[PDB]
Amino acid sequence: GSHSMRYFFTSVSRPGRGEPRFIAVGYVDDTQFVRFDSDAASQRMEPRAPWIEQEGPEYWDGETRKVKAHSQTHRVDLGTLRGCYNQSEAGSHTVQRMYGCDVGSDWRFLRGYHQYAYDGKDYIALKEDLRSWTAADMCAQTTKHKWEAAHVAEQLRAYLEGTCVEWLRRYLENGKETLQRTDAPKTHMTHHAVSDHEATLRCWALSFYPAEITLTWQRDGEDQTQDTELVETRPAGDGTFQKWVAVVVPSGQEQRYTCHVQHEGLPKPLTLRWE
Amino acid sequence: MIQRTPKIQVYSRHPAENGKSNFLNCYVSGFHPSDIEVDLLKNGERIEKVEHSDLSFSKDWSFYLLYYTEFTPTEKDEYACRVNHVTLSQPKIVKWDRDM
Ligand code: NA
Repeated sequence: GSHSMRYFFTSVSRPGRGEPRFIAVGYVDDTQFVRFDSDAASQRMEPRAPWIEQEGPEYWDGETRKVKAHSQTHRVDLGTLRGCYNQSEAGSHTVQRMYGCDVGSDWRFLRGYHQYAYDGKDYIALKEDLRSWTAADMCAQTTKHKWEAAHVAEQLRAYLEGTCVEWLRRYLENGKETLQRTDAPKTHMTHHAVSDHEATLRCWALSFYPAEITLTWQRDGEDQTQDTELVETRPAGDGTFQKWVAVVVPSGQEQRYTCHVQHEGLPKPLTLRWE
Repeated sequence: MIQRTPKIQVYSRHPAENGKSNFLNCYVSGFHPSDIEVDLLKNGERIEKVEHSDLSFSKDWSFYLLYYTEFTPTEKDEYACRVNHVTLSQPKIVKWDRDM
């Protein structure tokens, strides 16, 4: 099927408490494979998946040089941004950057992403065409003028259509036991009496990969999304995912309630019943 | 400034069996800014060996971290996760409930 590679950078000012923090991580699909932490002793991009460990010293040297250079530009961006928003020198601020590529089933380029947030809000993003910029606020519009004049988007497009996809393809083959795998969810439902008069019904999906899943409850065939507590899909720690959905129902109506599961490892959507 | 409250889940990797070594997870997601304190607790005391994932974030820019450690569920030991963040007036303690 389709695959993706994404890099995530987080840059945080801490005035009076040293230079900004810079953390970088790399993912293929829902599997992390690299990190860099500017506060860590090693000062190296480090492996975080067994299949990247085999990369030679030119790779680790190259990636360390590149991520450090990114940390330095982000350091200076925190200044630009503070100045533009007229913010105090004392406060902590956060820049975030995400970028990467999607390929289809044929492993060919499908889409690219290159986007930035400041203090948890969109700042500037490269559009799907990889030529033009979305910039909401005035500060980001200033950035866009500078990046349009400097032809910044053409350099980013080259990485995203070429290099990003080349490396993704390599990783899919080297990490094929991990990344070309589907672990179908093991499903069940639990019941727990909250009192004499109502019960918590919880529908579980466990030990699945990839993370994408849908879990819904129906009452006599009506979706109960408004009344459902859906937790965020969460890591088991072993490279699989977990999720649950819960409804509180009147004691005795359990058989009116069905759970519905869709995951790529299922041949068909599954229905669990109190049956 | 934007602030978003951490969503806290405390859970085991595997279905718990008393006396059988397992992995305790505290997964905190949906939060902003990135500074956060997460501790796994046994009978109210911080577990010193705890590891965490590298800081990452979702499409909506909110952060997520996994804190984890080996543990052995028992009848009488009480496990929990304590989280503190700018959005919280005092640390929040979520008790591990194996019967969910
Ligand atoms: Na707080």
